[PDB]
Amino acid sequence: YELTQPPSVSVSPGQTARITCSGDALPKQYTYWYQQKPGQPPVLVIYKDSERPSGIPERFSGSSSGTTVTLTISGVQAEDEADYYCQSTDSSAVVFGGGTKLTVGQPKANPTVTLFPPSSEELQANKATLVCLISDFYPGAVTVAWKADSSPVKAGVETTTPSKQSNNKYAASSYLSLTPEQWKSHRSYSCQVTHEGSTVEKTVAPT
Amino acid sequence: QVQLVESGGGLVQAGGSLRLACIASGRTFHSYVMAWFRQAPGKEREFVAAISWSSTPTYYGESVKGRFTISRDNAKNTVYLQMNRLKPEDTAVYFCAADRGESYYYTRPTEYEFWGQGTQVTVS
Amino acid sequence: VQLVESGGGVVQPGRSLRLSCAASGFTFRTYAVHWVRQAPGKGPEWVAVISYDGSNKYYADSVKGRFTLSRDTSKNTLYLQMNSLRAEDTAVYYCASRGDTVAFDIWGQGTMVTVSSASTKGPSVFPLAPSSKSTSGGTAALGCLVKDYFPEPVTVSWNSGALTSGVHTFPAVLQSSGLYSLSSVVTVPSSSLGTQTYICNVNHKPSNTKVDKRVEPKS
Amino acid sequence: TNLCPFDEVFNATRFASVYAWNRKRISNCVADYSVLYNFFTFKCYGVSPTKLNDLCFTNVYADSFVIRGDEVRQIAPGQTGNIADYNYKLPDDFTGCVIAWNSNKLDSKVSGNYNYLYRLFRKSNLKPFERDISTEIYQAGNKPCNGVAGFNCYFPLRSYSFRPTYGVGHQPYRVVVLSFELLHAPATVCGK
Repeated sequence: YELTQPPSVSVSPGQTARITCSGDALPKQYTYWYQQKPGQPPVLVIYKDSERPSGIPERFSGSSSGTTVTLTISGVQAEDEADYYCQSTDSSAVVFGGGTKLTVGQPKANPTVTLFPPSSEELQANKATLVCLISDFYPGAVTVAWKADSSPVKAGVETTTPSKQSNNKYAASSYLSLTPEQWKSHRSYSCQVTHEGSTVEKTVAPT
Repeated sequence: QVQLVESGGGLVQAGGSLRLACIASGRTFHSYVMAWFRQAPGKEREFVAAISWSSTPTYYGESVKGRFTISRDNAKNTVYLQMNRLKPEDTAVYFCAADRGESYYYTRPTEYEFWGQGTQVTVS
Repeated sequence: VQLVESGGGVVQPGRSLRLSCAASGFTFRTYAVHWVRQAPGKGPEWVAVISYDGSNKYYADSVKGRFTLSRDTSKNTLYLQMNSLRAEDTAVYYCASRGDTVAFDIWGQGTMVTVSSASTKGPSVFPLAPSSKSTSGGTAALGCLVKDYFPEPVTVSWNSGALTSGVHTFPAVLQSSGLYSLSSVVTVPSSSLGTQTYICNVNHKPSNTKVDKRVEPKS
Repeated sequence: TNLCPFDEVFNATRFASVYAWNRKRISNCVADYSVLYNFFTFKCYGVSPTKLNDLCFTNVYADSFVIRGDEVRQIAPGQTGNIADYNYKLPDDFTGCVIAWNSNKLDSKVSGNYNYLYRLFRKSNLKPFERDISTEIYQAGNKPCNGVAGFNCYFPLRSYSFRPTYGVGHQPYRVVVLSFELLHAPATVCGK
């Protein structure tokens, strides 16, 4: 049994943040919400769907509607930026959602994407690594998909978490490992980076 | 929960008499110490009289001792206050009160759980 | 209420580890104690619980017969003996008390347990050959791939510290092999590719590896 | 000519928690009821105080504990509530007196006196004079707790956290309940 929450939500200061958590057992199971800031243990912020622990700011509230529960932060403050986890149980013989990063400062910015092919010397070493470098994106969440010619490729992909840059935008990198024979046998490979519902694609080809 | 209702109050001439009565709900009246308090305007509730379960310790406030007689009829769930030789200073709201316990501090209002709404006695 | 975890670190697969939680600010001799973990990128997972006297213990099927929970009420400390640790056990482990209102009450800051094995290894260094970055801007991106090293970190400079503007060294990826890779890129004028030499200087002190890779504009 | 040990009960430096209320058995002694019974909450039931010096009893039980001010009204026959049902119950035909006084200067600490405890949950009500010191995890749901503090499985005891800044309804009150027993046996506790 699983609880589903979005990987990321962003809001401007003063707006109302909403984070949802869905699960088939939620109708007759209580939900709980935890806040976690870097380096710290989680902190309970809502319990039993909608009750607030006595030390938590009253701008935190919770609500239930069947198979979805919502954590609402009204008049959101910079200090509310954190990871939030929902938690419940299965309806048989404890489960946490996967977490939502809530970001609470500048215009949205699409990623710059640079894709590099394997070098001749790596091919000589009987290896091949394609390198997709992703920078200057904001908010700080992307998904990466790779293609061999037109076909999706999932094996051999390693992608970093996004990390904040000195300009408050974000960077990430994705690596595709191939054999030299795979690299040479396709017409091209592509890295496709999706940000805020829009995709940026770069393609490289063997020499 | 016990309910208490006073009757027998009203206007009377100085030197006159009145019998206040107070009737309780329930079938365990015998288990209650019964008391009378009164309250003149601007003053606190002042202890008047109390009677134990057996009738056998009776108690009186200083200023009514000798003039007032408290008695109980368990068969009628009723406590009585015979007030003789009434003086203008006896004018007040008279409250019936009841408790399971007999207090060493029998004059304290806080020692009685149950209170009537009270009835006006006026002496002219 | 204070919960201080310890005993977290590196451990190779098949080995054992013992965590410890040091409770303070409540009669730890009457309350029940929890262990919760959270693997990287995953959700919360309840591990085990113990009663007030240590007599009754309950685990999760993912850890049954492989973990053991105990306590020492004299020392006010909670234990979790983790035998035969797999890579799935790599997580941030929290201890938790017992306080609700009508089961979670208070969580510790958590210690991290890393189940790995990989050994020290110097990087291979490959060129990321110049590629058009901004056509309108007249720039190119070129770089070095610093591949298959362990442990972190590596230091990268360009032209022995003479080239500092336009440098972006990306955080490393941890590959399924247990080795790291990173990339460092410099954005330069495209017109400079035939005339200026670009060399990345890579230092991986744990392996005593210090190499310089010239990144030529060629395939 | 032993004298009854009332000083040891009223003037004890430390009182027991209400859930683990203490009882002192007093027998075969002379008592100065009238001299020791003259800001105290004093309620007697089934017996008059001015008559205790004239009566002999088989045994006199001295129960002492600490509750908060708003709960003193429960230490009485025919009362309901957390203290009466789950901590210290007096029978409906109770024969004795209850004594209580504000002990805010003795049992309240600035940082909170969490030493005094009370029972919050229990499956059934206490019988008269029943003392339950069990601290088993209370099952409020269907699943067996097995000594696990979790959902619908809570610890049955809580703290009073007596602080001097609280109101009178939350200030500590030391309670002494004297039971006057007269079964068969010989009557040995005679007042004088």
